[PDB]
Amino acid sequence: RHMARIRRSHAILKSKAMYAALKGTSWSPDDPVSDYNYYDVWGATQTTADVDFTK
Amino acid sequence: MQNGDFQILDYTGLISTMPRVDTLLQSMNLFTEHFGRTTVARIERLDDGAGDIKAV
Repeated sequence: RHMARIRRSHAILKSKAMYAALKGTSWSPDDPVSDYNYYDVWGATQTTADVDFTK
Repeated sequence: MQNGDFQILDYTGLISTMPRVDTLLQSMNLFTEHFGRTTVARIERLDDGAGDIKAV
């Protein structure tokens, strides 16, 4: 039972880390050392194609 | 038959009717039947999950 819990906990973390990449940030929830912001690191910006459904 | 006392009749049989009964659910075999011995039943349930893994 404990082994299965450990496996599932690692699997969840992998998916969360992969998701965190798209938003342009590294995943290090409890550590400021490796908390990178890629837009800042590479010197870029985020463009927004906001869509309005009300019209 | 006999109408009154001095007259006769023609007899045409009987008519019968019954109400409706629905059997939709029984046709779906959705339930399972168990036969016990006493009027008390016990059920046990188990839950499991996962957790977070923070950086170290």
